[PDB]
Amino acid sequence: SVASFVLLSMVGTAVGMCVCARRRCITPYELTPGATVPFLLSLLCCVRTTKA
Amino acid sequence: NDCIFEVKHEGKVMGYACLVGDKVMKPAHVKGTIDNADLAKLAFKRSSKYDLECAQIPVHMKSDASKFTHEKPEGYYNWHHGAVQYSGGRFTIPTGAGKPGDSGRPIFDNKGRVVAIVLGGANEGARTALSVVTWNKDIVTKITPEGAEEW
Amino acid sequence: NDCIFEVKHEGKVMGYACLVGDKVMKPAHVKGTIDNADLAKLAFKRSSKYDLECAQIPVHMKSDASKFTHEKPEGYYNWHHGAVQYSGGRFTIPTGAGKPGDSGRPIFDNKGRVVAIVLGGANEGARTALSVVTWNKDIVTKITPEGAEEW
Repeated sequence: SVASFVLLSMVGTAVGMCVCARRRCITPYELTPGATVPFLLSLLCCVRTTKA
Repeated sequence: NDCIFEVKHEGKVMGYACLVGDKVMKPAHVKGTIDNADLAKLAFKRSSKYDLECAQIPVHMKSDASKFTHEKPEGYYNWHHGAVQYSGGRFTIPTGAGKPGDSGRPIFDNKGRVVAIVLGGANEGARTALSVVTWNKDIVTKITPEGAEEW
Repeated sequence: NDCIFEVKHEGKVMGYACLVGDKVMKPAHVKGTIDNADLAKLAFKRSSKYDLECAQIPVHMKSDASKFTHEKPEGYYNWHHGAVQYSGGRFTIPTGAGKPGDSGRPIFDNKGRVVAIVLGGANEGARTALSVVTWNKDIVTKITPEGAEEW
């Protein structure tokens, strides 16, 4: 059961790096004007993929 | 309103907070009440390393918008307390033209386009350099003379 | 104070020592101490085979510091003993306007922004040419023809 807990912690760290990467995806382009993902949402597809 | 927009909170004027296109900034050291109290019901995004909290302008300020640029000239620029000598990657004002409480004031150019936003200052005596955040063609960069303080 | 920032010890002037932008210079080819002792407490970095000296500036006087441009158009420039004829990639002057002990006269053009710092002289007669430090694409260089009489 604690091996189940440790793997649950491991995928919790996986969603942890996912959400830290998402906030760090927006840290270049929070609303920093120019308002453009030159290729980042097309390739990376981080979050809110409906911006031009 | 030449290009004039504000921020004030609980009996202390927190300087300015403006609109750049689709973006309403808030400098992250400013806390509290928006000058336009319909804007406080929108979710902000924190960038403590870049020192902002950004928000998406809705449609009802589309006629209320303002213009900016990405290019950078060299020289002198007007703002509300006076002039800024921007030389060598450094914005410099006369000493005392700023104060703590001048936070979130924009800088508009010799055309009217928003070129940077203030965050604080750093005194060099006869003038005072300016710690700011600008954009430089598809990114923001926090341009900061060291020893800065919250203005 | 045109651009007068000097190095002195015990009664003798050992040339100049200026704060240019980010830098306090000291000509390490000539011995001595500081002119004004408020910066005597600060650190210094010596060069061995190029013989300059550096210091990182405190901000409280940086408004008085000069500005640089690290490129070279031809013509005539300004310095402490008047004009200086810069042509052919080379700095020239008549004989006598610089004496041994004039180490560090800051060169600037017809609007006054710094381009070179003088070290020594040379001559085969009347036309003294000035061995200096130079910059190129914001990298330092040290330019000196052979047979230069050292200041």
